[PDB]
Amino acid sequence: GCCSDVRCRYRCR
Repeated sequence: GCCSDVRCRYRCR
């Protein structure tokens, strides 16, 4: 649940 904030792209992978 990281890309859901448009700020966590790195860990999003």
